[PDB]
Amino acid sequence: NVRGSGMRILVRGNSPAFNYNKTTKRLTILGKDAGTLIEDPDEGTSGVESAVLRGFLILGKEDRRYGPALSINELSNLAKGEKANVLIGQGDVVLVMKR
Amino acid sequence: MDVNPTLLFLKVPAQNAISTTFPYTGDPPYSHGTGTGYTMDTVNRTHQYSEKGKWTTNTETGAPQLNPIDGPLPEDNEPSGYAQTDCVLEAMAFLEESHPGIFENSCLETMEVVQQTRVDRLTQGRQTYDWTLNRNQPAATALANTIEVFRSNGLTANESGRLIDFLKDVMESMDKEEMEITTHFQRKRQRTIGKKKQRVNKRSYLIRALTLNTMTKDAERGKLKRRAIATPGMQIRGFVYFVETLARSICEKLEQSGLPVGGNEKKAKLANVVRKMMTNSQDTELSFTITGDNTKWNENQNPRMFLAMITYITKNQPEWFRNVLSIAPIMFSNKMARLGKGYMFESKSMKLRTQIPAEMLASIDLKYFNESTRKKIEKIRPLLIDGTASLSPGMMMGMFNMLSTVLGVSILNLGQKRYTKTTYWWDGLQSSDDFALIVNAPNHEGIQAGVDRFYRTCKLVGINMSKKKSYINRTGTFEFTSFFYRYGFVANFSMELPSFGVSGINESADMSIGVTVIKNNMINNDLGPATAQMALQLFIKDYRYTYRCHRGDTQIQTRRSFELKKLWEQTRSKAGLLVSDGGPNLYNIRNLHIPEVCLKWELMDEDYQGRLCNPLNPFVSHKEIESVNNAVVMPAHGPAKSMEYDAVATTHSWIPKRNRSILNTSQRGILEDEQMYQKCCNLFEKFFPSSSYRRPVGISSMVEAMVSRARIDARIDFESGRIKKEEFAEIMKICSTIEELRRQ
Amino acid sequence: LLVVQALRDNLEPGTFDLEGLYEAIEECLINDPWVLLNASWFNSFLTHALR
Amino acid sequence: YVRTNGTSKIKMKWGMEMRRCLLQSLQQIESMIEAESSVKEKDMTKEFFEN
RNA sequence: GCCUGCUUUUG
RNA sequence: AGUAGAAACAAGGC
Repeated sequence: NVRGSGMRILVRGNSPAFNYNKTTKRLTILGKDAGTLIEDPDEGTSGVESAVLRGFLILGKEDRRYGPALSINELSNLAKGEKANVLIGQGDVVLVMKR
Repeated sequence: MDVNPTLLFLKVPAQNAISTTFPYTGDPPYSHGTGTGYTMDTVNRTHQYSEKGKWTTNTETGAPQLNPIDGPLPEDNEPSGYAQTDCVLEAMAFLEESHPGIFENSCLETMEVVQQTRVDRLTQGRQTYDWTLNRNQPAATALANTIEVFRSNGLTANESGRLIDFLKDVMESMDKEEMEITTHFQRKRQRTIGKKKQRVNKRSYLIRALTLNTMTKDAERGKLKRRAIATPGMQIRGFVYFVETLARSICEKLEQSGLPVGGNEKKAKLANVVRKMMTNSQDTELSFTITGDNTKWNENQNPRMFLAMITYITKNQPEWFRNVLSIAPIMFSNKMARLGKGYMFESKSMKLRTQIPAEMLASIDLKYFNESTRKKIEKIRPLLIDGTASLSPGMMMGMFNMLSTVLGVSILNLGQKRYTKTTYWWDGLQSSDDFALIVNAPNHEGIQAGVDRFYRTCKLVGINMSKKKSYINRTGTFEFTSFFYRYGFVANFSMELPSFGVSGINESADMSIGVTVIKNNMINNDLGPATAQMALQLFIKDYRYTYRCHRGDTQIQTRRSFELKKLWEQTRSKAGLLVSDGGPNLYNIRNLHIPEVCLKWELMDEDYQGRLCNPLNPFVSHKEIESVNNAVVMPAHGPAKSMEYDAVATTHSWIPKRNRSILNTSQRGILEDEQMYQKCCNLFEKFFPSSSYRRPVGISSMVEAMVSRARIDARIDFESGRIKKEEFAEIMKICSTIEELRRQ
Repeated sequence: LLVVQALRDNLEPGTFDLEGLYEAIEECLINDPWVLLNASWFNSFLTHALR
Repeated sequence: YVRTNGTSKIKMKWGMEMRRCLLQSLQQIESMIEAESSVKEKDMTKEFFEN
């Protein structure tokens, strides 16, 4: 809450309130610099994102085999080992996998 | 190593260094001669982009006028002035549907304003084209000459003092056969200066009342080529005043406008609007921002669409209101244009030069001109009537910006998702000839479709977008009127750079303005403290060199380096002297908000303090409260604004001298009128002191009120006070003789 | 410069007529040494950026 | 080196006040310094200019 | 010899 | 010549 208005911070990806430039490595909050961010060598550059969904991983980009793009609020139907497609973020489709 | 500053942009972003991309330390481009060519270009352009319409001949002017309204639909992405009535009215209707009561309330406010306001409101403004002289004059001069000719002819309703009566007069003056005017001359062999009467038939008066003056705009930042601009007359001024009042009242109630707000209000509104959009937008939705300019914005926009808009906004109002707001778009649909100074010709063999006025381009052989100009004249010759070209199908630069913004917001309001009937939508921000659009959709196909629909819905109204100068990125970064938003607005500081020198008003005023822009730029821009100290130092160097006021403990020979040394040696306390009298500078960040006299008032010597600050000085001139501590300054990328400076009235608060060229011209007799009027008004302020603080009111001649107050003050001051009997009798005798002079 | 910055910031930039922009830049490069040098610098910037 | 040249009132006026250039540069420099001083809560002129 | 050195500059 | 650059200056007016 900021001046009675709900600023939304996006879990997956950048936002106008929270954006990390990948070029000059500066972090930016609300138009104000908040420090240069350093390169951990253990940064998994594998395309996988395990901290976006609750009980699901993100294996990569979409594939047309596993059907159309399910949505965030209709994922409890799935079960163990059931890969699927999900549209999230700024209109971006991805593949996911349950644990 | 070879040096490249642009490579700095490989580490620092372009918005956090955009000040480097503004070359505002050098002289700006200027025009040198005539502006006839650019006038012709604009006329033939706006007749080109509206050419498939239909031609007609006015019965009153005899002029060929091109009507493109409800013309064919465009077939390519070139500019078009083919506007459609039904879609304009649908835009207005949906606007009122989404923001109900907007037109009613705005009309009520403007009705109050219409009923109360006065003719004196026309005195304040910019210059004005005077049909009485066929050139530009100040606003009050034009008003006065127009009123004089009216009263000389018979129109006298403006004696009421209201504006709407002056408008009734200018309307009633069009239904007269032979208007009469008076013209200045002067002859010397003995300088004889007089006047002569002449007549103006009805059609002549109409073309003079409907025409605009044109001239080229100097000191433009950001363009390779020069532009032409227009200046309207005195008769189209009250009507457009009321129209822009209505448009202001409307645009104030719209979250999309940017025109009636300035400075930080503008940026605040923009930022609040962007946040509101990004909050109403969804998280699964893709979002993009177009940074956009419109091409040929002032040529496509037609007054007939403005008349449609007016008649829809005055729906269910009194007919006098509907009829006093309908006259501006009429008079700007039958308008004309003066071409200008003309051209100049050259002969190398005989070694001579010549000038050619614009009022012979219809009656001149085209051998002299080059190809481009020959083509121009060839196209324009049909439209010439008495040295002025017909121009119906478009506006000119700098007028109806508010109502044009209303139309822009009307188009932006067609992206509410209950008017698109789909899953994409849009909104944005609009100022005249600049905009920022924000488009939302679940994919890139919807983004393209929304962009296409915006383009087409805007082409149905005559709004063309510059593809050459527009670009689309994701949300977070954009540009709007030289404001660079990067997740927040950003400071530039080079727009404000020509404001850091001597302003050229007087010593006190230039000093105060110089320190005040430094502290302002410390607040608003991001000028640091050390750089501000340096700015002080450099400003004081420029101040001293311009005004020839060096420290006094120096050996710099100027024309007043002797008086200042005598003042230096007389004076005991030298930290109390002003920089203009040869003293030091005690300014720093701590005390930039204090004038130069209060800063050093305990340090002054009493004799200097009493000489400098003396009301009997002959150098000071205060006339009216609206001009006491207020100066016109001329920024980069804007019009001449007015700056308030805190200062104390001293002997350094002088006025500089005048141009003095008008002595050599036929219109020399305006000086004598000015001089006599100033004598009379000065004497009136002697009798009535409040005449410069509060506007007087009355119907009597000035002499009547003057002699009356003389008698009253004489009586009241003799009864209990200073006046004896001799003075009483003598001044009553003088009053009697004044009566014998006025009444006979 | 600003659309290139939008590309470096990974903001998916786009245009409607880029050759018009180039034709408008090139319309001003005529005969001044300082301006041609700035243009040369801009070409070097595009070469070292855009990578 | 001998030459004929020419100038105008406005060109003189604007070359009579070139000291403003000193501000432009310096302003940008201080901005950069301040942009780091906000990050590391300390003044950074000494680090930049010496180290 | 006399007079002049911005007499026409959008928002 | 030179300044400059889509039209002007290289003094003008009576």
